[PDB]
Amino acid sequence: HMCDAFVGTWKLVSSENFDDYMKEVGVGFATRKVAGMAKPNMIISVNGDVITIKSESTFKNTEISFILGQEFDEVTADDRKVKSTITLDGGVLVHVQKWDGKSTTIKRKREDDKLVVECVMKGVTSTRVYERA
Ligand SMILES: O=C(O)c1csc(COc2ccccc2Cl)n1
Repeated sequence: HMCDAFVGTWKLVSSENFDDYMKEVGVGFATRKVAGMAKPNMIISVNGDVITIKSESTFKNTEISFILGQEFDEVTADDRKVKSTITLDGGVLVHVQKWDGKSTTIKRKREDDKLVVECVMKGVTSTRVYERA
C-alpha cells in the first residue's frame, strides 16, 4: 500500500519555470522548445515492491521501474545518463539524479486531487501540476 495515492493515470495541466529548469540542467534550445510544449500523461503503478512510472507524450515516452532506496541507471527524456535513487520521505516521492558531478531532485506529492511535481536544480525550481486523466 506503498504509494497507493500516487497510482493511476495523470495528465499535465500546468507548468511554471520549466524552461528555466531545463536551462539550468543544460538542455539545448531545440529540445527545450519541443519538450516544453509536451502535455505528458504520467502512469504510476505498483507491483509488490516495484514501482513503475511511465510518461507518454509527443516529445518522448519514458519508463522507469525501481525499488525505493535502490539506485538504478536512467536515461532521461533529454538524454542524460544519470544514476537515480527514489525514496519516500514523509509521503513525498523524492527522485535524485546524479551525473557528471551534478545533482537534481524531482519531488512528487499528492495535494488535494492533484499530483504536484517540483523539479529543482541549484536555485531554480519548476512546478508542474497533474490531474487524474
Ligand atoms: O516529471 C518528470 O518526470 C520529469 C521532470 S524533469 C524530468 C527529466 O528532465 C527532463 C525531461 C524532459 C525534458 C527536459 C528535462 Cl531536463 N522528468
